[PDB]
Amino acid sequence: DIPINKIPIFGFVKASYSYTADYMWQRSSTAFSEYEDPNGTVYDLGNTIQNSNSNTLTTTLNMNTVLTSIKNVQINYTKNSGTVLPGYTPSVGFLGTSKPSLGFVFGSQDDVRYEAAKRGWLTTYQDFNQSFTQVSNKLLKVTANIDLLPDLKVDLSMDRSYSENTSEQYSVDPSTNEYKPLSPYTYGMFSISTVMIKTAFSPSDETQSAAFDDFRSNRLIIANRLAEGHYGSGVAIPRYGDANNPIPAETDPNYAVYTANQGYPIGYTKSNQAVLLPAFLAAYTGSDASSSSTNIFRSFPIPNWSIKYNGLMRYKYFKDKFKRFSLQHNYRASYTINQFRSNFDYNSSPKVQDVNTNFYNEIIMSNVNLVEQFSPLIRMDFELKSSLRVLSEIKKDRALSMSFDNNLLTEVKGMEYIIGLGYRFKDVIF
Amino acid sequence: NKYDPATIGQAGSFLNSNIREIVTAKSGFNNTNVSEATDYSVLENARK
Amino acid sequence: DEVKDYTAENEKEIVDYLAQNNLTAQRTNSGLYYIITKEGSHPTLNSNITVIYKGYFTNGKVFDESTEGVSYSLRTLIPGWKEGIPLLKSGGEIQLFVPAHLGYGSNGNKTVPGGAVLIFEITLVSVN
Repeated sequence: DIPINKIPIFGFVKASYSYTADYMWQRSSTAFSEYEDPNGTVYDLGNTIQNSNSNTLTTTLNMNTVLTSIKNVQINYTKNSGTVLPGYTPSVGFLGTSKPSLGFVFGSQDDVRYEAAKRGWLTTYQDFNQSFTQVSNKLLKVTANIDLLPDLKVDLSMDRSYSENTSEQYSVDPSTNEYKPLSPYTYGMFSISTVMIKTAFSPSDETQSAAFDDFRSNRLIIANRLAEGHYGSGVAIPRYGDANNPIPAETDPNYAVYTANQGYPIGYTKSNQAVLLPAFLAAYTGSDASSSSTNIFRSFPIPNWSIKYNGLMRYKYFKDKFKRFSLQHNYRASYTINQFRSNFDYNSSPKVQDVNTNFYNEIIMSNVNLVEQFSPLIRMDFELKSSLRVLSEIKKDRALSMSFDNNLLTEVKGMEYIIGLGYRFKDVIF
Repeated sequence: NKYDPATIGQAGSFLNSNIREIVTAKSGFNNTNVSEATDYSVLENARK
Repeated sequence: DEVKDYTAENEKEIVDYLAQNNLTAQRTNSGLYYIITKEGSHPTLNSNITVIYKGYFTNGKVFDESTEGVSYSLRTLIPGWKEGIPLLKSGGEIQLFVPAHLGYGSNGNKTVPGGAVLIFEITLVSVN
């Protein structure tokens, strides 16, 4: 429970920490522990050891007891982790073990591969097909309450999710007992609360969309920034129409690609994921592409807000036929990558351009999702003194999905107008 | 083999750049006896 | 943006390496230095090549290697190779001293830092 309230300066914090650790050792079948290769050599392919972590932190952080409007700041932080190490040869004792490390048995997640290989208790088989695996999960759920005005309730929310799985095969060098990773790769998911209300009310139909036009124009700005990062301004940035990179003959395989993006830098065409992911994010968050982030991931979640305003009851509405009047406005936007993964094409080889002449990207994804929801955009709930209750609300949602498989933007737009009337005629005689 | 998409139409590939187009898919083969449902099949809006 | 100029530093490092080790290298207008140890009996921009290259830093540490022949399209490679490979024929051997702007750039990648000078020892075994 972290008794930080003992110090009479932090008597408002209500922190709470939870740590869970799991360890498991599993004996392999003798088909593995006594594997006999066709040459007759007997190999011990080892056992499998496993790890887990469930870090949790909850804080209420009562801001009470010009910024005094903040009342509560609830923070939730969950972090899960796990490790699978195959080919682990040593056994366990009656009461347990600490052989890899004492920390691993209690879910340290600190590396043990190289130490385990050095100590000589990883399998000596040189064609081991089992993979060393690590998983990680982070979930952040900051929540706040603002009281700017006496009858104005504001709720703020920040979310951020990040998962990551690593996988590699391995061997141990017969001399020096050194752990050798083989073809490591990564995949994961990312989510974060964002704000893109700046384009929420721009007209967007089959004939016009200012945000999409900005998306189109942002590509060259982002490509120029990326090229300046790659070609570090010491040389003229090579372009697809310049003297050194001429438009080929019409029979050449790359004539159409060179024609399509004539003034773009060589490794950053209009179709590069590295170009049009930040162009897309800049265009639909309303940011300037000259300074917006060219990163795939976002560190700081942008707060989303829920506003409730029962403040019109005090202007003149006491006896102005209104017996109730409230306004409500909620906003919620998220940026999501359902699946990103490492790219085996992003390696140390001299081959740096793909079939489309784009530079290889270290992290690749098929889709990115921008989802925005006004639930409600505005809700007007008022009852007249004549018992005429009205519950009107407007809902609005956008679901931009950018596919890097076909470089198409799929946009799902929705609007909902709801009006609920309630009245009671009194003493009607049949 | 010579159907390597990375070497389409280089020097001794069995495929030309026509292989990339649905309309000219048959002409995208350099080898002779190729049939539309034996050696290859085409889809236009294939779903992943 | 934090763009970085490495052209002068890379040039000075290349000439220093060419001074410490007794080698005379021809220089192109793009800043690439090459030595032709042997030639054969010319790959174009659209040509498949097979190479037994070897790549290392100025300190001699190897970052990429191919002891056996590896086939490349030569239009997908780093610019230094794009200007150095067509300088010889099948069986030829060349040594490249690629600067960063012709290599992996001011950012580099994993295992190659940004603003790094690359040395390549390339044997062109075929121009198929």
